[PDB]
Amino acid sequence: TVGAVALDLDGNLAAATSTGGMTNKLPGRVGDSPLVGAGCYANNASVAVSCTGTGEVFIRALAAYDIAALMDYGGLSLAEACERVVMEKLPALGGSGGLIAIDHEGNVALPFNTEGMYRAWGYAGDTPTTGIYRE
Amino acid sequence: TVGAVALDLDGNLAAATSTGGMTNKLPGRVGDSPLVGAGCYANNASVAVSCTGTGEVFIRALAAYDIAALMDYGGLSLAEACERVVMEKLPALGGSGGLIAIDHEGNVALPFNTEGMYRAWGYAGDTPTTGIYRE
Amino acid sequence: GKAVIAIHGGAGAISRAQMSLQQELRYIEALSAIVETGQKMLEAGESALDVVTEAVRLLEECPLFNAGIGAVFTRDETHELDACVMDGNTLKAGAVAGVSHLRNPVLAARLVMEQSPHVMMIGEGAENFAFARGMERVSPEIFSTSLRYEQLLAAR
Amino acid sequence: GKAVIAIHGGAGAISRAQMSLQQELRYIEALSAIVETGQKMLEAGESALDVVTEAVRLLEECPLFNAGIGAVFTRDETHELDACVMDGNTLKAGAVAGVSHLRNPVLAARLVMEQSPHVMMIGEGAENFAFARGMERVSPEIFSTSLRYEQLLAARKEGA
Ligand SMILES: N[C@@H](CC(=O)O)C(=O)O
Ligand SMILES: N[C@@H](CC(=O)O)C(=O)O
Ligand SMILES: N[C@@H](CC(=O)O)C(=O)O
Ligand SMILES: N[C@@H](CC(=O)O)C(=O)O
Ligand SMILES: N[C@@H](CC(=O)O)C(=O)O
Ligand SMILES: [Ca+2]
Ligand SMILES: [Ca+2]
Ligand SMILES: [Ca+2]
Ligand SMILES: [Ca+2]
Ligand SMILES: [Ca+2]
Ligand SMILES: [Cl-]
Ligand code: NA
Ligand code: NA
Repeated sequence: TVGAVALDLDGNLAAATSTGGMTNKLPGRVGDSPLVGAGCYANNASVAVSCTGTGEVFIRALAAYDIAALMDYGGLSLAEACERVVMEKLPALGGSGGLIAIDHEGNVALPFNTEGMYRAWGYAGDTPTTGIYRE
Repeated sequence: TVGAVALDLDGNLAAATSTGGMTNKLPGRVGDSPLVGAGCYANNASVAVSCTGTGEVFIRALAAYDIAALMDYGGLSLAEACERVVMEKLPALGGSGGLIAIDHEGNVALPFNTEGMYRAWGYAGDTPTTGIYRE
Repeated sequence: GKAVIAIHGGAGAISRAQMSLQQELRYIEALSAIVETGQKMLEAGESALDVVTEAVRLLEECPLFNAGIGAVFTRDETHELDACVMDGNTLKAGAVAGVSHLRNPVLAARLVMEQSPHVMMIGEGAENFAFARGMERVSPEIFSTSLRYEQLLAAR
Repeated sequence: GKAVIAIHGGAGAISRAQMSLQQELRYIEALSAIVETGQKMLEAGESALDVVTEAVRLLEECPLFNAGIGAVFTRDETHELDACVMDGNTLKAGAVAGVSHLRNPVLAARLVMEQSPHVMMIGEGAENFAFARGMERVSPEIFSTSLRYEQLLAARKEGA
């Protein structure tokens, strides 16, 4: 699974996600990636999110929308919402993986609970940061 | 589209939704009905919900989970959350329809913003109520 | 316990000037019979999960409602059915979409929840999965009604 | 806030002890080239929607990542792809699932969003919709890689 989130110069947010799914899945299986609110979500009033990991758990937890709802209704920062979803709730439900997220204020988060997550981010006009492992 | 929500004697909530979709749809089109958090959701901590109406809008608004999150995070009652979603948020996006919902305390709500919604409800051991038009 | 059930058979398909009292009575009769069945099941100590499954299965079976028998038609005069079921106790869920050869999509969705490692299955893969679990294969002909066919023509 | 992009190419058991620097640098180089493309688009005033679409298109094209070319295999040794795109401005979204004959699922998802009254399309229905709006019909074999075939086989072996 791959994905991207962005905030543009006009203040708009967007998210995209694409995948082949999970190795050895039954033909006909659909994971979180194409489902709005599970693997992908964007709303100018809150956040843009794209997820990766154990897709069945991300559907059942509505992970991408849950980031938005924790901010919108739970009063959480992006960093707090990301920690709650990825480091606490998802593992407790037996899911692993991560996500990327950008909020309307231009904050960025790339939480994951796995050994690694291929990832990169960068502000327009600045040098990017890339990573694979934790820290 | 059809649906059911229930609270059992053990205190457990469940929901289910089934449909043929929308008349004259493009082959391959999927609406909200089979999507967790859009047309169908259940969580013992909050609510069981089943939706019907203009499916695309219920996906974009994650209508069923939004009821849940407004209650669980925002602290709203079932009636308050139903009003916000069905009477305010869905119409603002071009959406029309309704939903049925039972919360963990056994409150039931059958909001709709359309001319009618085929519906029925009843407490175990009591007489059921049915409806078609507003009332 | 404070057990309760609600059902629906769709919003937005309704208009008082285009309907008859006899049609309205038939809908009221169907809703009343199905909700009663659900109440009695709850009273007898059946799970919420089994109750919503059975209520939706009955709504599928009833040709008055756009699910299972009595489904609407696509642009190509075919039927493509979707369903979902969810358990609040475990957050387990199962769903199918784009199925044309399964009589009761909600039963297939329950099979996905309970007898696969997945949450959602679509199309021929969902059908093959179901067939392998003992579910029967039907012709999509069985869903077709004149009510919905005439509605397809009206949408044109 | 300042314009910004983030991308990912997947989470999982990426094992440092099993990786070499040369292997890691292939991933780092791919990620950096794609994120810089996005940053430059942002700076030039492209829309967030076009930026996330292009980033995901490039990640699809890159055989290192499980999307598009480089997709994992099903139980049946086939490929079935999914994608989603969402515009935060209008809250419009588009998505495809279970598609095997479209090179870039994210581009088909954009088509569902912009050129249909729908949000999600699946299977042959999705393919046929996309074909009529300019996407060419590919063979699913184009997605196949040795890397992912080996992973299917190793996963089968653990299953036994
Ligand atoms: N979340 C993806 C798989 C992944 O990100 O590795 C899916 O379930 O299809
Ligand atoms: N979201 C609410 C409460 C909070 O963030 O703590 C606010 O910003 O006012
Ligand atoms: N919503 C962010 C910022 C804010 O409330 O001002 C937070 O709760 O931390
Ligand atoms: N919400 C259903 C249609 C309906 O409920 O009438 C769908 O979009 O498939
Ligand atoms: N537009 C590109 C890719 C595609 O159609 O899938 C081509 O025609 O080669
Ligand atoms: Ca401007
Ligand atoms: Ca706060
Ligand atoms: Ca806040
Ligand atoms: Ca712009
Ligand atoms: Ca070509
Ligand atoms: Cl009469
Ligand atoms: Na029916
Ligand atoms: Na790729």
